[PDB]
Amino acid sequence: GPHMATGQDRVVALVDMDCFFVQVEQRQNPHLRNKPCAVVQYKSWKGGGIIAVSYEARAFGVTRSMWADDAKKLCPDLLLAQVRESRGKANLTKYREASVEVMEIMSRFAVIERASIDEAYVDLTSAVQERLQKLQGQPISADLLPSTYIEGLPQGPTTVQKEGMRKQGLFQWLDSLQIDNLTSPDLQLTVGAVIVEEMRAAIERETGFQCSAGISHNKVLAKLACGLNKPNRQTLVSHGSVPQLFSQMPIRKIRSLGGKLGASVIEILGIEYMGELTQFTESQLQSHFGEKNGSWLYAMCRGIEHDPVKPRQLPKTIGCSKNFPGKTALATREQVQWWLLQLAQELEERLTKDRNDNDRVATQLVVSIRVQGDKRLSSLRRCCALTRYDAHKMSHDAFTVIKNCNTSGIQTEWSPPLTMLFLCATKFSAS
DNA sequence: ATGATGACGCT
DNA sequence: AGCGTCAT
Ligand SMILES: Nc1ccn([C@H]2C[C@H](O)[C@@H](COP(=O)(O)NP(=O)(O)OP(=O)(O)O)O2)c(=O)n1
Ligand SMILES: [Mg+2]
Ligand SMILES: [Mg+2]
Repeated sequence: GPHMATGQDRVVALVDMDCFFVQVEQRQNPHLRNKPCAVVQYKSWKGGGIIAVSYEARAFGVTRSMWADDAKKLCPDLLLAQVRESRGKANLTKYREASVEVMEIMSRFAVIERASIDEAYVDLTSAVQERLQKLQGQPISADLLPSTYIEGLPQGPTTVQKEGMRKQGLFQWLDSLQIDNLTSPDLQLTVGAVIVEEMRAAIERETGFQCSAGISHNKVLAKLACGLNKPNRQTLVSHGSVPQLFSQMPIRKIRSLGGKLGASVIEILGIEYMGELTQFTESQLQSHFGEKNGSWLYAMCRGIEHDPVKPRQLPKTIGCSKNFPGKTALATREQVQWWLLQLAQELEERLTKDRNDNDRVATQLVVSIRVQGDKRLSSLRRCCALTRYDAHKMSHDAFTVIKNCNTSGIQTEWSPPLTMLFLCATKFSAS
């Protein structure tokens, strides 16, 4: 009772951009706005691979990883924007620059953890404390929360349209809120949501991009919350909402459980939903999934997680990769060297920009290859020192550390053919 | 023949 | 170090 911690100590948000690469392209080209639209890479293979899809196009069943030629079968009027190509490969600079626009705005409000090119976690615990004091003790108006859903509401005795349902739940929540108690976790979450409304308003005003967000007590619930009412809405998931929410929540939807661990939780325990984990002891879970995973699952199915919002706005690595599928797998030494040089040249440009922008230098170069006949992301990784931002030196060094994989007795030929090259700059130091 | 990335755990 | 998982 009095000593059972409830994981309600923090206010955490996750802000995720809506159909992000599409919005970047729609801002640039007004002809694409409010249309079924997708972003594709490499136009020559079946129209290009789709990597982002507007919500209008999603309505036709267009999805990521679809070939554009196939997407056009579902959506004849689908509009497309192509990823830039430079040095023979996709170049994602435009989307990285747009990401920086958004991350810099979020950073005005609180220290963020950059979690992907289009999302960040926010620890709003301190900002909420400050706002509660500035608030005399006055009630929180629904007008301060114009795009907020309260997960689980409305409920109970006694509209058929979306916005009507959103307001009814919000009214139930606010009507029941105690504002007298500055330490109520529900009150803290509500103030957190007010601040996220302000943050999302700033992002849209200053960039033109819309986003969604989740507000909860930890990263996993905030991430889950964010997706519940996409696009262009934010969702508050209270501690109290967790038992019903998890009662029918497939295990694979919780971050980190979407892969083999999640599958084994399902198979080994014979369950389907996150809430069903509560039936097991902490020791039982640890026996099946290990000390760390066991403890994490035991707490997480109760809505509790302690993973901190890390103070990190910048990527820890900078890398360049290219696949060479099927018949195009690299089979000559000079092929391998030309492409390593292409990669190294992009990497040099990004590293030099990074060193000017962020006062740091990378010190290790990691070279990864995939071999024809494998299936793994990487077949092989080798590292060496990164001592100069020079593409010719980097590409020469990368060849040095991988050139012995070449089983071919003939020196001009490469065997077995390479289906992927990857260069990654790592181990940054202040500069 | 998704592809281009990026974080972090394990031994 | 180098490999494996999970992720957008
Ligand atoms: N497998 C993936 C997933 C995302 N991305 C890129 C394109 C996406 O626009 C961007 C952000 O990914 P995302 O947040 O998962 N989805 P996106 O923002 O496009 O749509 P939402 O569902 O978030 O509204 O990363 C990618 O290149 N490969
Ligand atoms: Mg997104
Ligand atoms: Mg995202």
